[PDB]
Amino acid sequence: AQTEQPPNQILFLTNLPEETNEMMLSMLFNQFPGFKEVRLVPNRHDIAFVEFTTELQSNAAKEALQGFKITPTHAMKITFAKK
Repeated sequence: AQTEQPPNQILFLTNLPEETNEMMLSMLFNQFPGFKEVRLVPNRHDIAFVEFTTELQSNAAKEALQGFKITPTHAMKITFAKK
């Protein structure tokens, strides 16, 4: 289940395509100069995690891609993950 926090350098993502892949989210988020990596769930794909350098750049990427259609019916939900 999703949660929220003050800004954190790791994000949890939901409402993704049932076919999302590491390459897709890397291609999307690596545009921001704070990206590090992603972790799909290669048995669901409709949720993922994304990892960044700094909490502020993570927040900027969240603001930028919340509601982003990865595909026409899969508006990327984004939430702060925890560590």
